[PDB]
Amino acid sequence: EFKDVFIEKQKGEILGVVIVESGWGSILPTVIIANMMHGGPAEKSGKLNIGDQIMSINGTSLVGLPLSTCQSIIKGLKNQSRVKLNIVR
Repeated sequence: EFKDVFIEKQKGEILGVVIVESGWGSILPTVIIANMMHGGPAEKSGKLNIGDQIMSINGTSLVGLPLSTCQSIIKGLKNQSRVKLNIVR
């Protein structure tokens, strides 16, 4: 279940999602929203719910890249105003 997650926030604010190197036995390993601000941008959209296997952010495929890359993407999503990240359900 692909999901065009759109996380809108104020410039200078991070999405609020914490994904980890998904290594379970399902889908293509990439990332796992292990955590997510209870009410933050991620929860605001009402789409991403801790445990979502994100696939890409604003056109940035998280597949094949380690956690360091993904984290940097989330951290760099502070002053975007919105996040077009397609996750996997």
